[PDB]
Amino acid sequence: MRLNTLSPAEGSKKAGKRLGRGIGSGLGKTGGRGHKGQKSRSGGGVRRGFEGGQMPLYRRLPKFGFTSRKAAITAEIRLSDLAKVEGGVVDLNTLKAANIIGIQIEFAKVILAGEVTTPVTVRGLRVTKGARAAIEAAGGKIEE
Amino acid sequence: MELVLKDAQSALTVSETTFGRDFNEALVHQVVVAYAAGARQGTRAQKTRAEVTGSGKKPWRQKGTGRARSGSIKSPIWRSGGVTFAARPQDHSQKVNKKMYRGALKSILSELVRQDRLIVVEKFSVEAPKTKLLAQKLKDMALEDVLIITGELDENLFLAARNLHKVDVRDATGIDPVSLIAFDKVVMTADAVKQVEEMLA
Amino acid sequence: ARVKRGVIARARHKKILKQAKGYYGARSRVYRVAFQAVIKAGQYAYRDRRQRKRQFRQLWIARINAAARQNGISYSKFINGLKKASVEIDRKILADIAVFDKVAFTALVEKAKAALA
Amino acid sequence: PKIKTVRGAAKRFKKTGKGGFKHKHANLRHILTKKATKRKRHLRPKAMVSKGDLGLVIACLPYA
RNA sequence: UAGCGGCGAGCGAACGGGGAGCAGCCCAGAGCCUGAAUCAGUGUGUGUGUUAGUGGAAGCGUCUGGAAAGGCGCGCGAUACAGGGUGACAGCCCCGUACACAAAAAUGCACAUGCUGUGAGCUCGAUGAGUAGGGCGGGACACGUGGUAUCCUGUCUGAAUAUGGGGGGACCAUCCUCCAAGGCUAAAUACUCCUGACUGACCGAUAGUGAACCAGUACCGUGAGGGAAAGGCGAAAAGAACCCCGGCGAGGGGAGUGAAAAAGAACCUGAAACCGUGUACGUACAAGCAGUGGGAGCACGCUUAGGCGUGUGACUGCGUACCUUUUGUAUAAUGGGUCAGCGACUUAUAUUCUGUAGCAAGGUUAACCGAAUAGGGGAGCCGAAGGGAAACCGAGUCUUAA
RNA sequence: GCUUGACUGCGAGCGUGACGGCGCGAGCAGGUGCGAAAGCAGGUCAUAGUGAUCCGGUGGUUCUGAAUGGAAGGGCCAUCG
Ligand SMILES: [Mg+2]
Ligand SMILES: [Mg+2]
Ligand SMILES: [Mg+2]
Ligand SMILES: [Mg+2]
Ligand SMILES: [Mg+2]
Ligand SMILES: [Mg+2]
Ligand SMILES: [Mg+2]
Ligand SMILES: [Mg+2]
Ligand SMILES: [Mg+2]
Ligand SMILES: [Mg+2]
Ligand SMILES: [Mg+2]
Ligand SMILES: [Mg+2]
Ligand SMILES: [Mg+2]
Ligand SMILES: [Mg+2]
Ligand SMILES: [Mg+2]
Ligand SMILES: [Mg+2]
Ligand SMILES: [Mg+2]
Ligand SMILES: [Mg+2]
Ligand SMILES: [Mg+2]
Ligand SMILES: [Mg+2]
Ligand SMILES: [Mg+2]
Ligand SMILES: [Mg+2]
Ligand SMILES: [Mg+2]
Ligand SMILES: [Mg+2]
Ligand SMILES: [Mg+2]
Ligand SMILES: [Mg+2]
Ligand SMILES: [Mg+2]
Ligand SMILES: [Mg+2]
Ligand SMILES: [Mg+2]
Ligand SMILES: [Mg+2]
Ligand SMILES: [Mg+2]
Ligand SMILES: [Mg+2]
Repeated sequence: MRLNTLSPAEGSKKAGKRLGRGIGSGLGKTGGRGHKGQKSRSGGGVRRGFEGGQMPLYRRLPKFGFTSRKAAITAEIRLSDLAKVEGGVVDLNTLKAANIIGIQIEFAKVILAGEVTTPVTVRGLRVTKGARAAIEAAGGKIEE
Repeated sequence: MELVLKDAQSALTVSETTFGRDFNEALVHQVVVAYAAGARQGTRAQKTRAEVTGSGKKPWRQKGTGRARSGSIKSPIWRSGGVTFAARPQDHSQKVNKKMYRGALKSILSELVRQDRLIVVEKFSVEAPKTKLLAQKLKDMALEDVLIITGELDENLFLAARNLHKVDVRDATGIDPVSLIAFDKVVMTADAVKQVEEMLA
Repeated sequence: ARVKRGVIARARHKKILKQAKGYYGARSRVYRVAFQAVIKAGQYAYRDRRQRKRQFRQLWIARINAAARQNGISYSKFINGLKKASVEIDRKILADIAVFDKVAFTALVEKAKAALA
Repeated sequence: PKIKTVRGAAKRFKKTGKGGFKHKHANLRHILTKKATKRKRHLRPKAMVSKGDLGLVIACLPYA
């Protein structure tokens, strides 16, 4: 193991393309840009979504819906996250302390995702009917 | 696993995951390369056609003169013109995952004990900060090119090694991947190896 | 990391100019003209490695035709006679025999005339 | 600098589960009196972006 | 992201979180106590800088060579093997370097102290009006007048005044929160004409500053302004005494110096185009991209009877340059007089995919801290759940009375 | 003659388009007309009679509502320029 004996992994350091360096390179004299036109020019090319003048897709379709400001303060909690909490009893504060939900989360819902093994006391959280059964099946307790 | 000391002739137990794992050359190579990149200063620059001192005046009119059309005396085609893609001061430092860095040290340390390039002693010190003493001590151990790693950095040992070219001392926390590879032998005190294990989990 | 091109550029210009030794005028002196002359010379050489095989066979056939008519038979009937006699001597050898050994060539004509008759 | 989303596209395409995009149908803003109820009914539900147009949408919504 | 936006191109927050840094005060007024905190000015002393400096270790022999610092041998110093120079590459020749010291005088910063000015503390009062707000016209807020809060004001108006007023994004009620129309305030931040030290996977004379050189010069322009070219003898000038040709020239030949003068100042190396002298061969009856295949003869090197190599090339088959652009070019379409040097897919940040490496239902930190590539820092970001415009529900959900 | 199927929600499966789209459609649910009944009817023998998006209007709406209750505005459904 010397400084002049270390070698990178096979196929991890592919060489980059070098355009316009002769015929043998396969990329000479045009750099793979074709012959003429807008796309062959330096800085050439059309912007995103441009379709040649036809009404682009994101303009011929209607806008729909609105953004809910309550969805930004609502999170979902998996069953597998109930064991990461400290103390057993879970609420908004204990989930935030465990870095499970964001600091600005005001509403939290436990869903049937993952699996819970220890008795957990859920307090002040909405629980799906599937997760409610799984929590009670592990000796847990749900209180509003 | 046991690391036999050179003088006390007693074994020293160490974690097998730290000193007895396989050598991941691809992993070590990336960390060694990234360490060299971190040493780069990257202080350089050239002048584009915008920074070259000169006038924006058109050297001659567009048509009629019979010469190739020109627009600026600073053009990169011209002598004394700018550089087409003039360099800027850049930062060559790469990111190394914490686990990839620590994973490379374990692969290097485990490789050293496999090459018998790692020597473990109970203690290593000199009385006065005199390079003559340290040079004599290493000759007794048949060592010329060696990296010495101690638990606490002693000033006398540090001063005595400053002028020795093929020798350098290092704290237990100051080890780096390229130093462990660059030197022929690596001498670690029993205190240093203990501190290295805590560093590498 | 600036790279000056002087050393390697002169090396490859000399490599071309060395292959152009003996060409007339600028074709052996200046690189732009010598390079075209060397490429054209390579094209001709590739083409003529195929033409050489045609020109020599054409020469052998002509010599065989001459020597055969000295014995009273044309090249056409002579070749057809040899195939009917199961002789598989090629034209490079027949033309060689026709020049350096007349009596052996006459013996071949007798063999060819027998297979025809 | 970060890529900027085409905000007009963000108000018209929603990313679905398997990476596709849903969108509202056209032809349902005005002039419905002359349109057959069957035609208008089939335009109410959201539709998926066709395979030929996914390249345009993905380019416009890099963070979707 | 939320938003703004011919809802186009584009523009683009805040709340909140993590860090660096952290400092609070005065007037709109009397009184009591009083000159008490504090700051400034101005001295003094102490400390630490800065402006000259001082000391600073340790090697010889032999070989090659013009020259030793190189080779070989045997020593020595090192808190000094940074660096530079010295007749080739020096730890020990020199200058330095590590380290240890040094100021008559001026001066920075601290401290302490004196002087001068400055006023602390307490009680009781007071609480910024053509102002807030409004109409009209503009502007600023990410926010283009929109349902448009908030801020500024050119114009016209115009309150309440703590039993009061402002804000919480039209607006109202409730609640919460703050007190405008008077000021001051260090640090964390931005920058480098300039000074010193140090560093470079920066340049090395067409590069790097325009300028390595007496360069913003020569030169150009009425002027503003524009703006070059141009580095290298040798270790040391030891820069060629003297002689000869020549015009008491230029230039040259000797001599001499030197390791070298084919290093002679038009001076290291000395390429190519281009121009010559000499030799070998060809060439004055022969038609064209000038080569290529075949090939005699001649010259020469051989070996040697090897019958090979090299140069030339009578004669002969075939054969209309290159690039670009084109359906298509010998084209009489474009471009190139030639040579030498330079001259064009980069960089940064995002994003996606592939490869590869680490870890894996987890992965990873950012700023920042840190004798700092370590370690700390998990603020965050992505992923493990989706459906719906949304409330919401959730391995389902939406659609619908179903 | 009698009538309002020129129905509401859907829709197996196809046709035709680069796409935006356009077209055909048995059957299912709800409710209805004609017929004694089997049945037929989601406009007209078929193929032309048309205009994306934005912006805005009108009606509805067990959606949203920037401290909270409302509202404004927005969304969704129907429809207009
Ligand atoms: Mg093209
Ligand atoms: Mg072109
Ligand atoms: Mg074209
Ligand atoms: Mg967090
Ligand atoms: Mg330049
Ligand atoms: Mg780190
Ligand atoms: Mg053939
Ligand atoms: Mg509508
Ligand atoms: Mg001295
Ligand atoms: Mg000394
Ligand atoms: Mg409000
Ligand atoms: Mg409070
Ligand atoms: Mg220059
Ligand atoms: Mg040069
Ligand atoms: Mg200039
Ligand atoms: Mg210049
Ligand atoms: Mg003279
Ligand atoms: Mg010279
Ligand atoms: Mg003749
Ligand atoms: Mg011909
Ligand atoms: Mg043309
Ligand atoms: Mg073509
Ligand atoms: Mg044409
Ligand atoms: Mg042709
Ligand atoms: Mg031409
Ligand atoms: Mg011509
Ligand atoms: Mg022309
Ligand atoms: Mg021309
Ligand atoms: Mg029915
Ligand atoms: Mg009936
Ligand atoms: Mg009809
Ligand atoms: Mg509200």
